[PDB]
Amino acid sequence: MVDMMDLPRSRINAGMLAQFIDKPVCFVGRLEKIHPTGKMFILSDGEGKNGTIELMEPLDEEISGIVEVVGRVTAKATILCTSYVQFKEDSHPFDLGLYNEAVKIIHDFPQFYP
Amino acid sequence: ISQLLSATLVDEVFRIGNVEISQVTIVGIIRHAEKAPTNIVYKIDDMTAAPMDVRQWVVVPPETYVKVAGHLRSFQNKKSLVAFKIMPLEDMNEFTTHILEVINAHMVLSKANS
Amino acid sequence: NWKTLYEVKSENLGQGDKPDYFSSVATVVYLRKENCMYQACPTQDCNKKVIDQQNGLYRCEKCDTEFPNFKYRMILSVNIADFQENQWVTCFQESAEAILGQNAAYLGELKDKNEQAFEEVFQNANFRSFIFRVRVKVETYNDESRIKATVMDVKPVDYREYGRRLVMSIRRSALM
Repeated sequence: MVDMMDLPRSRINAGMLAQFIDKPVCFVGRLEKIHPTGKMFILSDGEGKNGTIELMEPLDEEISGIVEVVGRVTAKATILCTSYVQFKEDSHPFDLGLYNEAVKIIHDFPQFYP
Repeated sequence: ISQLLSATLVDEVFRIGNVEISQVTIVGIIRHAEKAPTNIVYKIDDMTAAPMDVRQWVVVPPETYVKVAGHLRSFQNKKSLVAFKIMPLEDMNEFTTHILEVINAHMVLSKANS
Repeated sequence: NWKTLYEVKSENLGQGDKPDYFSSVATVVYLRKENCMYQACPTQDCNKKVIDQQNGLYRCEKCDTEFPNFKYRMILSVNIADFQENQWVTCFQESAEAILGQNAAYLGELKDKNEQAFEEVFQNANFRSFIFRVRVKVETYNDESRIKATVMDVKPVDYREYGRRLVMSIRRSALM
């Protein structure tokens, strides 16, 4: 076993979850809902699709908006989150459609983006 | 950071692929930092390889995105960066633009050398 | 009109007999810290650098008058670099005050009152990115022909449209 923090974490959207099972991934989305026990939530990407986030301990911090999480793709087409961070949008909005287009670009020609 | 650690060292000037580089800039998230009487070292992570090291001579708190520009160094065959300046992002679209800037830059020169 | 410094230097720009204008985005690398400010005439317009009379009074040759006060002004030479090339350009008060994020008089006071802060201004302004509108023309001096570049406008960057243009160029260019 090796720590996932020191691996090439990929960046993807909700729609690609079916082809990256068990590998580390990086997910960007806007918060949608929180399971009432504070142990699950769901994010959405530019296309509007959704992916679920699972955790290990209850969350004592309220989180909303664009969310940044990293984890391992489980067998249920889900993300087993290890860490999360939330951007700052206090002065500008995040053009999430532009980021989705950029992410679509990376996997089109990975030679220039190893 | 994925392509920096893969750079060759010849006659004091580092090369990547078919292009030379001496001054570079990247964007990532701080992971940890320590204080020294003469300089500071940050572990900048951009989620495509292990946290690189950047050194600045005489502090941004952790988990913050930043943009850096500096020089590439090798010491005991270990890659590192010496940074002229480090600036936290304010608009979060900067790194989304940077992701496309990188693919444009490291793709335009390739055909020129062809 | 979108241009790249490499194409500017390699597509026959500025070599003509007329001042050509172009706009591009690039990062500021170096700022000339000395020989930037020259005392100027209190009148509203004069294409003349005042001359000192060494008695608390100044004279202007173009208008042939004398006043007891002078106005500071800015001429800045700066190097702009991109992912493929670099270029030298010169900035007057309008663009210089934008890039330095200060007015001419305040910087003039600072240089003669606080030199460390004067340097820090250039330091902070260094490595920033702006959208540059520049014009280039050939000037003949002592029988040498060379291109001089002057900055028209300085503004911050449009990240969204910049990314849209980049992605459109990438998709279009590759598929050719």
